[PDB]
Amino acid sequence: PLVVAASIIAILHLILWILDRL
Ligand SMILES: CCCCCCCC/C=C/CCCCCCCCOC(=O)[C@H](O)CO
Ligand SMILES: CCCCCCCC/C=C\CCCCCCCCOC(=O)[C@H](O)CO
Repeated sequence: PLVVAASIIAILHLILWILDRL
């Protein structure tokens, strides 16, 4: 469960960082 949480959160960070760069 914690792995899943951390992974979702890391991925959302990635998505939001990429969108900000674009
Ligand atoms: C029997 C099969 C059952 C399947 C199990 C249920 C699966 C439910 C699926 C959920 C997928 C939703 C993912 C969230 C996408 C949002 C991207 C977030 O993007 C962003 O961060 C914004 O674009 C920022 O502006
Ligand atoms: C700025 C926007 C930030 C958005 C933050 C999103 C955080 C991610 C949200 C939830 C992570 C929960 C993981 C779910 C696994 C199931 C837990 C339950 O698992 C279990 O073990 C059962 O209870 C017992 O079988």
